[PDB]
Amino acid sequence: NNHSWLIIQADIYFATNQYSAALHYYLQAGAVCSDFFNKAVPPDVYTDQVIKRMIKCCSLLNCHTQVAILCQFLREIDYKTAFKSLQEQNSHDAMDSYYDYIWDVTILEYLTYLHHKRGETDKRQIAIKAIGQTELNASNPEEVLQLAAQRRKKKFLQAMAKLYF
Amino acid sequence: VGKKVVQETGIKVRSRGFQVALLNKDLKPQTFRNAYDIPRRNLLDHLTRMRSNLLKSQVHSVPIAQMGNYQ
Amino acid sequence: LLPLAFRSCLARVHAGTLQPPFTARFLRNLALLVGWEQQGGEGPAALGAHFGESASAHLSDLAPLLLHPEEEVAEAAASLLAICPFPSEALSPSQLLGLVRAGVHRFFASLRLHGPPGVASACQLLTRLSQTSPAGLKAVLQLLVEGALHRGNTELFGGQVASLLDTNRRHIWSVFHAGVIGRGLKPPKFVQSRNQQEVIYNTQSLLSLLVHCCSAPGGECWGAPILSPEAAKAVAVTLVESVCPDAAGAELAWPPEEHARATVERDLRIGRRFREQPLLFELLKLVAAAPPALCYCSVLLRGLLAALLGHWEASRHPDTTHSPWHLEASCTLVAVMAEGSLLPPALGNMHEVFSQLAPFEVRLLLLSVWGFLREHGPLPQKFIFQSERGRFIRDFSREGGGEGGPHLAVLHSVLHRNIDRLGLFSGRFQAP
Amino acid sequence: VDDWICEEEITGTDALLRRMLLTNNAKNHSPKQLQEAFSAVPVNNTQVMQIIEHLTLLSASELIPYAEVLTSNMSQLLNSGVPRRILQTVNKLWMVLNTVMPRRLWVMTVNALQPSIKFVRQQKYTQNDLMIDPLIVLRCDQRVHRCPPLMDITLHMLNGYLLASKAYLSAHLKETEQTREELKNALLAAQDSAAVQILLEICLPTEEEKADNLLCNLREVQCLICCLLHQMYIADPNIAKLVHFQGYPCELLPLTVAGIPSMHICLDFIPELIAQPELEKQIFAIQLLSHLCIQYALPKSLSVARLAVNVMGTLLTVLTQAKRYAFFMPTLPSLVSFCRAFPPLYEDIMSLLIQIGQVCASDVATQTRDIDPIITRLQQIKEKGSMDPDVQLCHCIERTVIEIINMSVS
Amino acid sequence: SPSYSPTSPSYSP
Amino acid sequence: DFLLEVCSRSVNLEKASESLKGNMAAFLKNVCLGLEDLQYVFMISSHELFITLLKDEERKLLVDQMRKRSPRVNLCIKPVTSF
Amino acid sequence: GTMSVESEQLTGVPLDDSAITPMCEVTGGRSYSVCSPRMLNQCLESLVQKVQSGVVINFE
Amino acid sequence: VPRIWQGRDQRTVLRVQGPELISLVELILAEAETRSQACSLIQARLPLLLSCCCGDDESVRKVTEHLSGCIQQWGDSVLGRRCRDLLLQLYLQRPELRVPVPEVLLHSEGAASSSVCKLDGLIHRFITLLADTSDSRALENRGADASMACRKLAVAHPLLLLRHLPMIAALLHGRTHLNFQEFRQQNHLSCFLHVLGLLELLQPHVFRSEHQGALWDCLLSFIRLLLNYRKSSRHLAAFINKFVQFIHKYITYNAPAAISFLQKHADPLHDLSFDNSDLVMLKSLLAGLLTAAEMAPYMKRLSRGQTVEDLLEVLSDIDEMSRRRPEILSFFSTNLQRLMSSAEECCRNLAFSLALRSMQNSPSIAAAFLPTFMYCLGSQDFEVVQTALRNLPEYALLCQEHAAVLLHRAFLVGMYGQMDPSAQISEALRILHMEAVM
Repeated sequence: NNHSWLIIQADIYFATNQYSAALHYYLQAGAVCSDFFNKAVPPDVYTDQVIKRMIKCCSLLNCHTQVAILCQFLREIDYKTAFKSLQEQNSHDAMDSYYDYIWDVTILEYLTYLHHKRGETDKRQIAIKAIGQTELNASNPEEVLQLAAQRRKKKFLQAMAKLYF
Repeated sequence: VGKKVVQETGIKVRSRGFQVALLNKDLKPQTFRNAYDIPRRNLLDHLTRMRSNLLKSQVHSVPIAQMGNYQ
Repeated sequence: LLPLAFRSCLARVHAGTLQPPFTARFLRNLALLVGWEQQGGEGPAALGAHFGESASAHLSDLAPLLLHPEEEVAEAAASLLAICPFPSEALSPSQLLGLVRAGVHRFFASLRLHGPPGVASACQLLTRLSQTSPAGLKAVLQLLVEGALHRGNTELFGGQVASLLDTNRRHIWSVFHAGVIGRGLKPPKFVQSRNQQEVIYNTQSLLSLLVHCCSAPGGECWGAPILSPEAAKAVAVTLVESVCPDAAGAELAWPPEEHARATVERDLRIGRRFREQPLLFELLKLVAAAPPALCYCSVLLRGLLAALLGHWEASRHPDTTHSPWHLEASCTLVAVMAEGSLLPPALGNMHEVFSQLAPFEVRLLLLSVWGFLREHGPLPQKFIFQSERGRFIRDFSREGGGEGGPHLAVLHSVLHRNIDRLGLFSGRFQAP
Repeated sequence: VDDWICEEEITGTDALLRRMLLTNNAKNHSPKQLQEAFSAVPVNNTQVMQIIEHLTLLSASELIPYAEVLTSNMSQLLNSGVPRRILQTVNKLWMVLNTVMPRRLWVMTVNALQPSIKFVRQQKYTQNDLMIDPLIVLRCDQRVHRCPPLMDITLHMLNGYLLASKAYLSAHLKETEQTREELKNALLAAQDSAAVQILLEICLPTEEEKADNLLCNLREVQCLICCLLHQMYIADPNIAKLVHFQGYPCELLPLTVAGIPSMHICLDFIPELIAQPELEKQIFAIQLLSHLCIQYALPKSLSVARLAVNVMGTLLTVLTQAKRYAFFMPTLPSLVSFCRAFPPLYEDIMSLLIQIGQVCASDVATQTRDIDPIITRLQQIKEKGSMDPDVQLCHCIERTVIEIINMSVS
Repeated sequence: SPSYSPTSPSYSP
Repeated sequence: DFLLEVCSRSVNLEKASESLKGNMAAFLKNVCLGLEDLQYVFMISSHELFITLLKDEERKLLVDQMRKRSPRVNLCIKPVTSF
Repeated sequence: GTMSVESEQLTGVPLDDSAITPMCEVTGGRSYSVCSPRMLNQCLESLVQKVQSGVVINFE
Repeated sequence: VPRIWQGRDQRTVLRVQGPELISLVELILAEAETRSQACSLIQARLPLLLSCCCGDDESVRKVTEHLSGCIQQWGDSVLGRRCRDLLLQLYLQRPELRVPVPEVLLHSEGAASSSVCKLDGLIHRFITLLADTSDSRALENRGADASMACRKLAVAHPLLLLRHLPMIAALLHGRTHLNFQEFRQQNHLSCFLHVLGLLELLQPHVFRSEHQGALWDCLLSFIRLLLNYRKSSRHLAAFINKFVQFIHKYITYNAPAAISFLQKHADPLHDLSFDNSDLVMLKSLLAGLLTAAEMAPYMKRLSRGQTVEDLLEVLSDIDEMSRRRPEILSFFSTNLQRLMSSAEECCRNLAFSLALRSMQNSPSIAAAFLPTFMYCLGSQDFEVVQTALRNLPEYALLCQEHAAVLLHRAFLVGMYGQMDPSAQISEALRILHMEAVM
């Protein structure tokens, strides 16, 4: 339960290109810090470097919507890699089941554009239904927006813990 | 501006060319002229209907704008 | 020898070798050895086998066996893990989460199979895993109540829920009907048949497990241990998340009564969840047992209250007896707020009279509940930690108007209107 | 051609037996004598058997006075305990009468096989009623669906009236006209395909039959229907294409692929059936292709199997959650059939299978589950029901993986 | 053609 | 023992309906299940109310199940010798 | 998404701070940070009052 | 009945329970006993038995054990002999039943006469495939998989191979005369080594009459090759050592056949003895008619080895001796069953390599590595899983009877984990499909 050493093990696996194992230990460190993601993970543990490493681990495993979810963990939301990852079609993750963990309206706008351009209308309807949510309104009061982001963050990281532990 | 061009209805199946069609509404089904448009569950009753219709003996789907036009 | 023997035997279990009767026997004998070692005496002292210290190494290999399709293997693994000590330092987060997930699955499966008699081993395992850490405690509570409220396992707790040949035969030279709406006739709907007493005691086993997990480890020869407000807070927040994923209105402050007309869909969703799953009230009372934790479940209270207010306003009946579930829900909701001390004792006593009133006065009394909660606010900072016992206290008198002046006034007006039948109940609402 | 080719001489054995067995005043077996033998309330199957067994020696012309007595009484033959000998002999006599008085015989045999709901049960169908609507032939009694001689009679009449309707509508169209051609062709095609669909639904085992397959009246009826459908598909392969585009229950697919040698033409429109936007047409195309590949292992069969695996791996990323479950529960048992037929598909099949497995495991992790298959990662074989769809689809993926591995190792 | 099996002996005119 | 006193005073034994007796027996069984120390389930099991409410075989099953919940075993520790 | 009105809407229409505002300003027009349906009606009414024929001049 | 089969094309299945099937085989035996007072009738009624079994493994196994009981109860009666006859025919038709072969079937003589088998086409494909030892190194490793697969099939199901002994005789007749330099560059001596290992496994079931004739032809080919390289016989010392090991076993079990073969062709043998004075063993043979003690310090170091350096050095030492002496690895099997689960990368890889070499030399002991192999698959250490998946097709091909559960576990760890075993699992599936069905 030493998150510093868990991050060290995750990075050791990350350098050797064991991306599944690296993700395992990053999520283990996060679950040490926040009590199984019940609280916010401290920024001095899930730093932008750690989150970027997690992004690379998810991308190299073809879990592209998971890359899109992790892209809004960063202090400055990285839309370039998020949009690049969502363009991929060889996904090995649940895809449309993860659209409930996206709280950024820009990511969902791009998802709706992508599913409309590529012709999948039902997934496009799922993304539109996700945008058309009261708690998702970008013009909401701030404390509502962090609460939506925090609950989606908790659910997403717990789902990843279930998948990767 | 009139937009005489139209969009396609394909998926471009990959090899992980050929495409599967998408659903298109108001494509004017030709059920009385084409037996391939007949659903299996609605086959016998449609068969009876168009059998009667061919003999000596869809409609009512007007757009709502031109539906209450009494002038 | 013991690490090597356990490793080889578990490797053979995880392979097709060592057929499940022998697997169950192995786990039974291993449990006997571990318990015999714990059963401290001259025997374990002299032997020095360290059965517990060795089997603790293979916890991660034992959790999958606790989900085995073979029942004897599952029970044997459950009993062994119930007694087997955790590793010397602590448990890894993946290891702990795997143990907790396996443990809760075993709990629900064995509750389904053998009822409360066949549940103790999984309960002991989960209790020990909760005592490990606050992370383990929160994981246990979260997964336990989430599996309790799932589409599966909710029946344990009282939860709710060829062509062309025949068509040709029925044909007459015209179709007559111009189409068929939908897929024809609707189905005969669902059917339910479950014993009420079995539901009561499944709920009892689950709630006893949760109380064991929430309380501190067990002076005066009467009395009870203090339920942890952190554990009940965990139960409350996961109850909130399960019933209504929040952030439309989720601040602990209660909004004005007219705001309830803007969230009416969410309140109806909460009301249906409470109606379908009767144990949501049980877990609500469990949350209320620790005083400050019920504040964090205020969204559910507000939503259910709005749903009940909407029903009573829209009730054309002259008595509350024609709305049995809504009457019981209103009574239970006000009782839960009173028990959690979100209301003073005077305001919290008026669930006695709800069966006697008509819909409009009970609607007025629930609006008085809403008004009092707006005026005072169910916040956790007000619950001061009185260390004479080790538990939180709310004393409304310091907050000013702690009796609830106008709300007591409307309650007494309702009493005076129906004094012909509320005469005997007039003693339950004295301000001093 | 079947009503004509039966006139052809095999040897002339029947000429010899007519010469020898008919002299000893056996013509006393009058039609009314047969009717009395039939109408007797103890039945006396020996008597009717004797009478009709004498009747087989009569030429087709002199059998005509016996036509009414053995058609009108044939509903009695549907009753249980009637020996197969009488049914076969009545079939032979009907086939003989079919060579001389076919139109009258068909009209008066349709009326003889009504379910007898009413007192007369509408004994008033005529040539015209059956020519405008040949499906009346399949509106006959429930019991002939497991009476193979009477089923053969019904199939002959159905085929005849299908052709008769084809001619009759052309004649009436010419009379009225003094467009409509498209309407006529669509009516004929829909009528023929509806006949095929009803015949396929007869082949299905009813729930009473649910209570050894090869040796049953159901199997004989299936063989008769398969022979008839083979003739129809040879006559007009567009009917076969139309029937498969409509689809039929997937339970019939081994039967109709094994029993109908003209189904290899389906391989020439499986790509067109795959391209259809309907999910059920795609699923049926996958299932039909799997059965065809296990039947005909041709290079073009493999090409279409490659296309099917590609399209199934393509729409894995197109479908939503519910549609993924709906599509991959019936189409995943088709993969063991593809792997049986085509070992070169192993890499593609298992890559697709691992992709679907990873997608479904990810979907399982999203929500709380009653079973949680992830922590069942190390369970053993489960050689061989209210669970949620994602766990069901996970278990289905595992199940087809064990079926593939079992097949490859056996 | 529907009347001939794919593996039948081909006819060469 | 106070709970058993309230239980015995409130059952109205042999006069109440079989439904009340069944619910009463179920509650006693389940409060026995919830206990940890074995002397407590023994003292509840020894009660006249308990042994009257249920049959014989089921109470025997209950007590043996509670006993085997926390079994006690002893094992030979002296090394094997045939001398 | 959630009903969050106050007396702040009683004041005049505000400007926006998004990327459309500077290009709106350099064209002689302006943006309208609308946050309520009543201020939407106010913004639309002001917009009708600003539909006028003429030319814009960059006065210096 | 034609009515059941009306309409079928007739170009490429009755359900009966246990006791009915037992009565059926008893009735077939009654038929055989009535006719004997030939195997033609008993073969004629065999498809009826198969049409009633419908390929069900349970029915096949039940008939097999009932026939074993009938053989034992009837002793060596005529009906008991017919029980053995239809039992061997059933084993031929359905060898998927992996029951070990009783000695009563080994004493049966009728297997090598005219008969029908289900797997003969596959093993024929195997040996002709292994024979084409062309220059492509990918094809060379494919041939190596073919050779060891045939090794495992020989140890598991010998009798099916024994009906393919003239096969190997003909395969070796072709290449004997070709010269030494072309012998080594086209890589045909490896095929001789492979078939030598095969035949070394195939004993002592390789020593009956028709087997004796095929062996005599094969040994004539062998000695023709030996005399063909009398001027260059000194590089094949280990091959000639395997040859004389075969010779010692041959004289051990079937002495008179070896004596007859040697005496019939005494002139080439004496010519080889005289021409090459370096052949001590040949002269000694014609005239006449290691252990734990050395490995003990090494397994001591391996057992009491904690540092990666000690394990690395002792494993490299075991590796070099096994390269000299592959038979020594059976002693270390238990130790490096545990070392191939180790967390260290290079040490685990070396343990895996040595374990695979061990069970490839001895295809019987591979089943003992099964629990530790799928423990490695199920291990929480991802490197252990990765290296187990790397070694998956080789071990699965060495296991076969457990390759089903092995590949199922590989798929489960692939899909619930994030690794992609599709390449390895598909290669294993391809190879064992070529093993089993086609």
